[PDB]
Amino acid sequence: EAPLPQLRAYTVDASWLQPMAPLQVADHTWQIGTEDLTALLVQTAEGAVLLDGGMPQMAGHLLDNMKLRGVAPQDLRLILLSHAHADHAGPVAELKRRTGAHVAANAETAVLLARGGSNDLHFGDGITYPPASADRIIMDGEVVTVGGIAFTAHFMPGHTPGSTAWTWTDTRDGKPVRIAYADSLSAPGYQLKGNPRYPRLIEDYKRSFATVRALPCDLLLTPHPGASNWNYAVGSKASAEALTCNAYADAAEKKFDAQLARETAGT
Amino acid sequence: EAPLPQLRAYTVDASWLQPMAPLQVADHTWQIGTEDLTALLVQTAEGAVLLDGGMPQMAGHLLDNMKLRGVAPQDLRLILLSHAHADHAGPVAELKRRTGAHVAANAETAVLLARGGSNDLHFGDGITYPPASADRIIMDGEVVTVGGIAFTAHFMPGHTPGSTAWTWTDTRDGKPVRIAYADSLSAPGYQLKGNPRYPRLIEDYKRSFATVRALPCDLLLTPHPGASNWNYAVGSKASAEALTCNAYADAAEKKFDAQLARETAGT
Amino acid sequence: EAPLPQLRAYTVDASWLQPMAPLQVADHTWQIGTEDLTALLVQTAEGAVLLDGGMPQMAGHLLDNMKLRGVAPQDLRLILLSHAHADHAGPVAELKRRTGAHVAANAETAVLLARGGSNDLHFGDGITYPPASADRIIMDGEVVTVGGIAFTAHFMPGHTPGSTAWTWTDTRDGKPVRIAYADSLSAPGYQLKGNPRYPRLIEDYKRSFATVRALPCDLLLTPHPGASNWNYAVGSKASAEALTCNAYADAAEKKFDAQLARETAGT
Amino acid sequence: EAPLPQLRAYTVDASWLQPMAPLQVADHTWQIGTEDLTALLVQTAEGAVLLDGGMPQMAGHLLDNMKLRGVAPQDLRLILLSHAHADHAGPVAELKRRTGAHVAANAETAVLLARGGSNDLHFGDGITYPPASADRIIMDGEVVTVGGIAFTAHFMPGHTPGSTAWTWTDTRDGKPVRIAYADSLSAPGYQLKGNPRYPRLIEDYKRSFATVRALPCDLLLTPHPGASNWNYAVGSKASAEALTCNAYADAAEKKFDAQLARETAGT
Ligand SMILES: C[C@@H](O)[C@@H](C(=O)O)[C@H]1C[C@H](SCCNC=N)C(C(=O)O)=N1
Ligand SMILES: C[C@@H](O)[C@@H](C(=O)O)[C@H]1C[C@H](SCCNC=N)C(C(=O)O)=N1
Ligand SMILES: C[C@@H](O)[C@@H](C(=O)O)[C@H]1C[C@H](SCCNC=N)C(C(=O)O)=N1
Ligand SMILES: C[C@@H](O)[C@@H](C(=O)O)[C@H]1C[C@H](SCCNC=N)C(C(=O)O)=N1
Ligand SMILES: [Zn+2]
Ligand SMILES: [Zn+2]
Ligand SMILES: [Zn+2]
Ligand SMILES: [Zn+2]
Ligand SMILES: [Zn+2]
Ligand SMILES: [Zn+2]
Ligand SMILES: [Zn+2]
Ligand SMILES: [Zn+2]
Repeated sequence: EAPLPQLRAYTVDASWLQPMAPLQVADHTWQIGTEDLTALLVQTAEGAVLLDGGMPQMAGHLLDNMKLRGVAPQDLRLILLSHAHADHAGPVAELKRRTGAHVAANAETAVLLARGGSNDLHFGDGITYPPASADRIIMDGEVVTVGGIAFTAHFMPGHTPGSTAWTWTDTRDGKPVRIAYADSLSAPGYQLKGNPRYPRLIEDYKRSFATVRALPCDLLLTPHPGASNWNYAVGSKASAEALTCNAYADAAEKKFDAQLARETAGT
Repeated sequence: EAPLPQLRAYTVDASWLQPMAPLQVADHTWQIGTEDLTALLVQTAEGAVLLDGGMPQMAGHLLDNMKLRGVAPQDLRLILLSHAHADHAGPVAELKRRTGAHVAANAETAVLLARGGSNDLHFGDGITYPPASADRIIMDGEVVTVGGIAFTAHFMPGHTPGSTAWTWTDTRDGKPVRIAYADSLSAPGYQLKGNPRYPRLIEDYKRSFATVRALPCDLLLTPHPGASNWNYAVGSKASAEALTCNAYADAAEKKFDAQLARETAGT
Repeated sequence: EAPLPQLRAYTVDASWLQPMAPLQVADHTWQIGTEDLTALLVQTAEGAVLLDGGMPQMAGHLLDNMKLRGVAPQDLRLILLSHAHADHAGPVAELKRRTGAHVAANAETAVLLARGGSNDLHFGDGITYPPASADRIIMDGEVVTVGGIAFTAHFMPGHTPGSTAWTWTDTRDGKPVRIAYADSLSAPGYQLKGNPRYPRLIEDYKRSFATVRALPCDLLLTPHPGASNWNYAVGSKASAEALTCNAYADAAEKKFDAQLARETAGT
Repeated sequence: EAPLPQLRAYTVDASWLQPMAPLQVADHTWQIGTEDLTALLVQTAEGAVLLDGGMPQMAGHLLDNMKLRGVAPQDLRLILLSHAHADHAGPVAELKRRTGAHVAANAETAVLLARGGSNDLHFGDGITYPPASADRIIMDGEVVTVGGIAFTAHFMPGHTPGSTAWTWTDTRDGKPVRIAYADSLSAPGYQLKGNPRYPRLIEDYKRSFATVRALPCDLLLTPHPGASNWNYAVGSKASAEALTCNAYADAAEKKFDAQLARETAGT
């Protein structure tokens, strides 16, 4: 008779695991992840900040790219996160061990991070990663500063309860560039209506679309670059087709509304 | 020359520490705390629920009152909290050790509970208690059920980020009684405007007044009974002067608005 | 060019995942795991105790077997562990959520359990499971009692730093049966000499052999039943070939000594 | 009638809270705590290490002394601990928040640190401090290295289960100085025999005396300086009367043996 099933690993498209060399986004800001997963390094006079790490197996690659940018492991001061899913916060535990960086995150992200993504509201235990602890709990609108560069958190719950957009002002050609690293707005296979683990899910998504629309936003980036129409693999032309924050929110809301109607129609 | 100061203990008015016998609120619901701190025991066919415990030194008294109600330590199934301050969640750690109960709380309450109230947004380390872990993380509107009795969480952030109202329907004289255990709405010594640790504090308070106004509410109780005009010490007449949810929110908002104007005026 | 590798799942022999009906070990003690992974249910007048859960996907099966024994989910009071590896503590998180049980474990087991087995001294992140929190920290020789049945912890570090043997006295045919649930003594692929993550590994193993030899031991069981020569699949004859504690320790030490000499010889 | 008692604060002798200027112990090692509580700063080419912090209210003073030594808050890389009691690990949480340092500690110290000293085996909740998380779990004999300086952990359980001695080799006048920072060996008000929370307490103390005797030890320091006969307040003559490791262990064992006999005699 049938044995219980084997555990199944969280697998992803090859391009999500495809290393790339550092790609400059603005004067201090570099994409140092893979072709299809964002990991942003911001370099200051007093150390580096990392926003997202991608998948768990990307830890070594990120350190290699940091070294290419002149950042030794001990020079990484701070890790910030969009949300605590395996494909964005995957390597946080290993990075903390190997760099001495601290993690700052809101309470929702902190508790999910500390479970390693287990008991996810929608995924259960299917998509997990090594747990990590948040060292600083931040609140909506709170400013985290490293080397004079100020990062502001904007809560946009939905994709996870702790979903966060991070904004900061870099420069390029002597002009300020307000960067918005806006979190995911997808609801992949989620039950949207009457979800007992997330009763106000629809209300949170709706508010989060409005939050993204209003972000200070000269240049938008997203945890999955295709969501904001970036193409990291083409190098200097990677940002050419990037969406505004307005267009990113609009596309996400239209997709959400269609999914909601399909759920009412049983599919 | 001066040595560093001694540590100072969190002290409270004597009435907050004054034991009282169990006082029935509805058919299954009892106040079993002290004269001036609420701790509600709800007794079901499949075990008891405790909402708040008061101060840390109240653990033994609560167990005594539980025994008077026929509830042995192992019969306590679940602990719920208004918010994770020393005067309401004080004895949670000891109760968990001595009863085997689980704690359910939202992510904000969970992270503050696990710090024992340390690094409080407003109090720093001045008001602390033994840390405890939440066993179940709950979301806004989520229903927690014990022995058929359904408790619904309503987030009302402000007094703490994790502040929660809990509602449930008990009975009395054959009629349903919608009980609302609404959290504190005070801002004791808080900086309200431009607080770097709580940038959206005013917006959260304002939304929380509206949340309390709309709660299902035949009978209101509050962590400090005087806030809803209860007088536990008079026994059967204790509820006579109790406020509605509408009046509790209105009084709290007027107090908040006055405090905000005083803050603008430097006091 | 090559993408980074996909994550690989922890897979096991089919027999480790092969459900079995409850098999009585003594008057109150039942094997309720799979054919090749031990999970012991001890049933008292005041609730049940579970020693080990096996693999993460065994949670539902264990609850089914508990129901067959008359134990509802809420009747499980306590979970004890041999050691916090995925194949023995795998389902602890889910069991806690679904039963309200508490976990008691020593500090080493607690910290590994709370990492979900990640950053293992020998396995790294290769063999992980959903993290869980210990509710009671126990010390060497400490007695944990449920329904009058006393379980004593005997630390036997080596296989993991937190490896524990649990002993208790059951009955059979009116006579006492001193049961010893002794932890694993294997060192699967471990570096034994000069291991920077475990400098006293050899000394701990050597002491643990002596600890096992001296356990009160009328009947020995082990997390992998083949280690003590049990054959769960044959039912009433399952214990016939079981080893004494003396013989289990002797076999383990001889295997360890041979492995140590092979390590010196480069293999 | 009597209300429940007020919470009582952990108070200490004034000299434990008496700031002192940095006192050099060897070429890289400085006492930067108070007159009667040790806090050792070791300064390397790649950042500073702190061994113990003393009481919770010493955080600001330690940062002041670090600045006097040329160490900015961000230059503190690592915190090590003798044991996780309020008078030695008191300010760890605040130091981590303000410096970005990581904490390394064994599993026993980690779990007590994360409880803020609550549920102490002997003190209960009477002596607590803000909880902090360990970032690196270390094993007996494990080496932690910063800026080329190697610190070795030597477990000496007794005063707490996680009690640790730390050793390292500094220099003075061109000659190596093997420093031993040996933990406390007192048992203040402890029940020694048949303690249900610590059944092997006597055996652990006895082994720990032998451990201290065998430490590499040209210069001994202790968390309470009087325990090793230091007098921090006299400056350059502070080390003159310091005990050897042999004499520290001998004095502690004689005190322990006398206390044990007194316990048998009921006092
Ligand atoms: C665990 C999931 O959240 C993860 C997965 O499928 O593995 C993906 C699914 C959506 S959308 C990704 C669409 N791909 C490229 N744009 C998502 C996100 O929006 O962050 N991550
Ligand atoms: C730590 C503080 O939050 C605590 C204290 O002062 O000790 C009190 C202050 C306010 S209002 C209490 C007013 N007293 C009676 N109604 C408050 C609450 O609203 O929960 N608790
Ligand atoms: C993660 C490992 O610890 C696990 C595995 O290989 O998957 C096994 C290896 C050894 S020995 C098991 C031998 N099999 C049957 N007797 C072991 C144990 O002794 O607990 N578990
Ligand atoms: C909480 C206790 O551990 C603490 C206290 O009494 O406040 C002291 C008592 C002993 S011995 C201290 C003796 N004083 C000077 N040598 C001790 C130690 O050995 O670490 N700390
Ligand atoms: Zn995601
Ligand atoms: Zn994603
Ligand atoms: Zn409060
Ligand atoms: Zn209060
Ligand atoms: Zn194992
Ligand atoms: Zn195993
Ligand atoms: Zn101490
Ligand atoms: Zn001390």
